[PDB]
Amino acid sequence: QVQLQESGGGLVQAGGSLRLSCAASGSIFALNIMGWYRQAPGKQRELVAAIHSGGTTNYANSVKGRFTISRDNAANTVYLQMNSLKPEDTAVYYCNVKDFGAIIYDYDYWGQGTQVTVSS
Amino acid sequence: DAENLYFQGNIFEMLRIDEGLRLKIYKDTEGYYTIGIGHLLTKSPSLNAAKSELDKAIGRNTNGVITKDEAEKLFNQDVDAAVRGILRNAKLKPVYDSLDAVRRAALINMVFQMGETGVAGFTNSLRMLQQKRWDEAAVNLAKSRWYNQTPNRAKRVITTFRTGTWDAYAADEVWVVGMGIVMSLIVLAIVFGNVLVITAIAKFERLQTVTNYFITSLACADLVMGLAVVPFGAAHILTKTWTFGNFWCEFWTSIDVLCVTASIETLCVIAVDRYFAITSPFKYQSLLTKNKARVIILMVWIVSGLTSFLPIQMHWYRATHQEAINCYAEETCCDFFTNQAYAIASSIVSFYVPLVIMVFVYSRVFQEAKRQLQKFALKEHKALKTLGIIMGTFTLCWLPFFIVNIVHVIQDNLIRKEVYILLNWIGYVNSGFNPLIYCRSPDFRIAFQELLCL
Ligand SMILES: CNC[C@H](O)c1ccc(O)c(O)c1
Ligand code: NA
Ligand code: NA
Repeated sequence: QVQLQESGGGLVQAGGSLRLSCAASGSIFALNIMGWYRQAPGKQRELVAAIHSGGTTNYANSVKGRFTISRDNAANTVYLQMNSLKPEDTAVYYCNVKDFGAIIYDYDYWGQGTQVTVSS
Repeated sequence: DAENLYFQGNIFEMLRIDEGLRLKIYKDTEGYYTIGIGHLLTKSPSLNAAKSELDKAIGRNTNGVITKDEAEKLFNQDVDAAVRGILRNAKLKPVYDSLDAVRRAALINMVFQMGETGVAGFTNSLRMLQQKRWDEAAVNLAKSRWYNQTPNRAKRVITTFRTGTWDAYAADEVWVVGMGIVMSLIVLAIVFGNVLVITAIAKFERLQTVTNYFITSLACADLVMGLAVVPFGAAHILTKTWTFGNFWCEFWTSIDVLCVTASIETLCVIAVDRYFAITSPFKYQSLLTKNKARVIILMVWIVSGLTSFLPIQMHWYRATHQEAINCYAEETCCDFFTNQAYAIASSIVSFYVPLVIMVFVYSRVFQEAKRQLQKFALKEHKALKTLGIIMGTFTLCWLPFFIVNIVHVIQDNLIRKEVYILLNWIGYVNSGFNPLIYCRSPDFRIAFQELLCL
């Protein structure tokens, strides 16, 4: 019963930068994976960039070198730095939390989703 | 008498309940060397003398160990000798005649236990039994040395004298079927649960993960557990014997060891898997592929097979003591006799190593969870309770057995076989417990709901 506040999305010129942000309001297990996914027009839901609670990160092969994910120190807030945007990056970005409180499996928490439009 | 219903009122079953069948020479509560069904060998402290009297009584070189047939023969011989002893005595016979069949069986029980003369010593008690004063005789018999040395059996026999019925011994029969239905429920639960899990992972595509592959392996082990080991074991226990042969006995034993080993080791693999999946998820997803996991499973089943079928079918696990040789020779015997080497090795491979690795791994999880990039929440408590169940169930189920399994070999058993089998089965129910622990994911839930259309 936790919440995810997404903010930052909007219209952006081709090559412009954008900063996404997700704030997790509630109690989440200490071991987790907080990241970003996306849905392109006519494409399936793809992983953008996830960061583990242990600092380590993970990016897609189409955003690696352009996107940089980081997180807050105590408030459990993840910031996604999106530099040099492209018309194929125009998608619907969802914030995501993989909780490991069940140890055997993982509980997923999703955000409302934010729209990002890159002007071709 | 048209009596072919279970439990007919007689001296034989009564004495079987009171004494108990044991093939190897043992010491009673007094200290005398007894064998078979309450058969006194000698009052001599020397075991060699007991072996001499035993060999003289039987008619061969027994080495302190007799067979079932010889035990029953000695039993009937001793019962008949007790009856003849009663009829020959001047104090027992007038009482014996003035007794109904049940109380007669009680008297024959006493004479069977402490001899003719000793029972003839009970002047007052017999004087009261002859005058049909059962309660006074009960109270009076509750003041003897016989009641002070063996209080339980004395209580049962005295109760039998008092009531005149078999109420003191009829409470067992109900226990037999009472545990039978429990065994049935165990088999049903295990088979149903594991078939459900395997079907769920096999049919659905959203449940096609490495962890779920390990779950598939575990569920297979527990499935073969519930389909082969448990039922045949139940049949072996309830029918008091084994009616399939030595080959199928050692084969069933092989399936036992194989399934248990595979199950526990797979649990270990699951523990490690989840450790790497939680601590280092990216490296876990990059390195561990489905093929690598399959190779791991193959390795687990190979190690399990090397500690089960290979030593057993090659008679390496076999013991050397006389009773073991007799049981291996007997077609109706399928008791579990092993040597120190096989017991220790199998206990280490099947249980102790996976136990250690799992403890270390989960401790590493609980430890590393406290050193992340982070308010005394409730999620950590719930997770702690979760792992508490995960490890607690496994421990509570399999630890008592493998400890006893290692103690029952280090020294000649002061540990009852009843306890051995009981703890073994306490280990057996873990196979049914596993699906209720390792399949609580939302996908597993939805799959389980859709499979039976609830
Ligand atoms: C007949 N019961 C055998 C028991 O379940 C058992 C299983 C695995 C072992 O390694 C073992 O030593 C004993
Ligand atoms: Na009959
Ligand atoms: Na046998």
